Amino acid sequence: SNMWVIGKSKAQDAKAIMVNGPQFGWYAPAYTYGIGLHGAGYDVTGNTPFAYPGLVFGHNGVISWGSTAGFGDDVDIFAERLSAEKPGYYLHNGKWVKMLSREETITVKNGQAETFTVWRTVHGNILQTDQTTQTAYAKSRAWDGKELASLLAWTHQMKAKNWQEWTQQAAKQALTINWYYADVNGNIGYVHTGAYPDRQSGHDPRLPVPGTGKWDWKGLLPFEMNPKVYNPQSGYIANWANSPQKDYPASDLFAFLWGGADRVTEIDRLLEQKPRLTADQAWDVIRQTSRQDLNLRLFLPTLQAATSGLTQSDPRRQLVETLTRWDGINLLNDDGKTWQQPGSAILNVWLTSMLKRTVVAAVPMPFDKWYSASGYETTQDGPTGSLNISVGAKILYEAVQGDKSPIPQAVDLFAGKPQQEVVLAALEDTWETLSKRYGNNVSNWKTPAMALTFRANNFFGVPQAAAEETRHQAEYQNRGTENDMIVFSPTTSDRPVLAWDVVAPGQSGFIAPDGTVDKHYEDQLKMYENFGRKSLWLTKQDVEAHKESQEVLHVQR
Amino acid sequence: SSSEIKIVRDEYGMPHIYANDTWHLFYGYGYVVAQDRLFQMEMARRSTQGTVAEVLGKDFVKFDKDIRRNYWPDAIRAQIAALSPEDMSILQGYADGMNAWIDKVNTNPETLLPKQFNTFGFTPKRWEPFDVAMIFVGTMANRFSDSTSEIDNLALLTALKDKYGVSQGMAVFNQLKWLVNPSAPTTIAVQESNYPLKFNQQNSQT
Ligand SMILES: O=C(O)Cc1ccccc1
Ligand SMILES: [Ca+2]
Repeated sequence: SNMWVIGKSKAQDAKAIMVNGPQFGWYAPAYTYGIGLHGAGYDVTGNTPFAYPGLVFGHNGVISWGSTAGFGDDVDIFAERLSAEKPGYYLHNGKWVKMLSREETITVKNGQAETFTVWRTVHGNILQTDQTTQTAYAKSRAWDGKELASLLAWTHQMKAKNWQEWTQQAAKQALTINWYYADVNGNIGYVHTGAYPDRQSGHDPRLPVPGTGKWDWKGLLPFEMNPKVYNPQSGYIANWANSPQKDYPASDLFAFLWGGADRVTEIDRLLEQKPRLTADQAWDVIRQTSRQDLNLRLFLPTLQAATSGLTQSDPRRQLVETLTRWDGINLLNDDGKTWQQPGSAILNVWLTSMLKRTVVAAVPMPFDKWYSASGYETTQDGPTGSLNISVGAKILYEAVQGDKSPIPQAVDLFAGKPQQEVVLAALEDTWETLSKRYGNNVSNWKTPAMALTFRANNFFGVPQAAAEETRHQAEYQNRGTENDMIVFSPTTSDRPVLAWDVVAPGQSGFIAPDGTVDKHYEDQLKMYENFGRKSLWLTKQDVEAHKESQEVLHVQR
Repeated sequence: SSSEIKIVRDEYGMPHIYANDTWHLFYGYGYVVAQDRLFQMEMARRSTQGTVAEVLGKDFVKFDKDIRRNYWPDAIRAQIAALSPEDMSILQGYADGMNAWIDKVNTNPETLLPKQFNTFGFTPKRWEPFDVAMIFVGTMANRFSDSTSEIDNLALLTALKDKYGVSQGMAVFNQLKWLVNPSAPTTIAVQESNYPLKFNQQNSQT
């Protein structure tokens, strides 16, 4: 997910601009739900996943808010000590403590019901078992017991009218989530919210710890520790699942790294390119980043150095020149299925080969597989989520950065060989592979573009619509499942704020019994495709002037 | 009117709810959700509670089991029971609002029942605050804030130490899965501040 918030110092024809692109994957009906609430202390408009009581994306006429996943490390695994002589128990602080347990029955359509037991310790629910050593692992979440508080914090934050009131609520949101703030006065802010454990000295958060007591968390860190910033000197706040703050540790996921190579740089570059941005320019950043190859910037220097000495007739040389002339912005050909430039395909094949030759080679099987992906891998239906720089590529990046990398290279990923040799060897692989498939005339190479699918199964892999309701878009776009922009104090409007969003396919997922689709079943689908957007209304006057229907209910609790 | 809830949909069908108190406001919210996304929300409920196999069969038994093994219902219910009347009104109103429309749906399914229900062979049942809470818990907490691979991490580290030896293996682990990388681009500039806390990168817990 990405987000950029432009403050008074960088906003043109406005005091603040918030553009949010949460990336949840794409689904039909829409992942998020448009909703406006007016009363009981609320006056809000926007849209939110699964129609949560609290709007994750919206504003209340005074401040606006947004989110992207935090990816902090708020989960540790405790290795519980079991005894075959004491089933259902585990050793904790010198005593054998009884596990919590519960019976569950899975009822099955056209099948036999299954009953099983779920087990839990003071550290959390049990993953499985390993009774050879008599061990079972429990998953400890720093937010355990704060689920409802997080839901509520996301709701009450909608009533905040300043930074202080808003952070009061951010402090109660316990999941690892980046929260963003902007207001009518041009103030902008950011908080990496969430409960994080205060771990015992020497506790490596990347590896399990004994559950016998000595390694239990001391508690949770105070809100003071949560990375946060209000009105940064830079004049903007940009995030694309990158690190919140210098020295801040990332999730322990082996496939997730915050390093020198990070896609957020693509956003920073565009925001810093111009002293000030208008609302339309801020919005255009969606289009640009969604089409931006994320590896070109990272490896082109390496590619150029390796081929700087090769003769013009060397094909490896011409592949690099092709990349050097390219801005990395993919565009579909008129066939609506291939990309105008072959750059991504070149980088894909090259990077795949590089990783195989370097990181993959230095890592023992089967772990080596963790580092083999180029990040371009996809199916006919296209990426199920955002595109990112692969974990293997981020490691390779540190390696090709040489001494400019702060990461000690305990093992030389190029294993003694000159990096140029390996780079050139991968370019040879790339020319062979690609020229074999597309011929020797690069200028007529029409490589397959990635497509995009609004899936009928929700992210769980569970049907939330009939298969036929799946929708397809020719151009894959590395952008938010929805995009919303709030512009505070726009100089060309009579309103203190303007806002837009796009909820595709549409607001309604309703299909009547006779198959008749709702009028708002698909009326934002084309809008999504062409980077369009529609106005979000807040004031009673704006809502009234744009009323399509009305219904009054009279009910008593 | 204190019992009055006004629903105005704009030109894209987006609902705006007008109500005087908390319960009525979220009742309106739940009502329009039941109108717009009943099947999606029903299947989201089953997804977050591991009751999919109930309507889709054996292919989802493993899924349902994995869902139930990943949370503790009674704990969620306890949190709900501890809510103040005001906060409870959010969840209760929301559920009551959904039920209001769901009842209408089941009173006249020949006109109001979303086609998918017919297709998938079942009908929608009423919601409780627990259900509303679990939509959030199961789709935001349990899936976007519940990530760890420590067991695999340790396996990698162990393999590295076997290949390269103890010290070098630990060093390669810090090369492939560093705790922090000072060159990582940050949302907050270094001039603003830095994170105070530093961790051990040697697995001293062994
Ligand atoms: O970034 C993500 O993976 C998805 C997400 C966006 C905003 C809030 C929570 C999760
Ligand atoms: Ca951890």
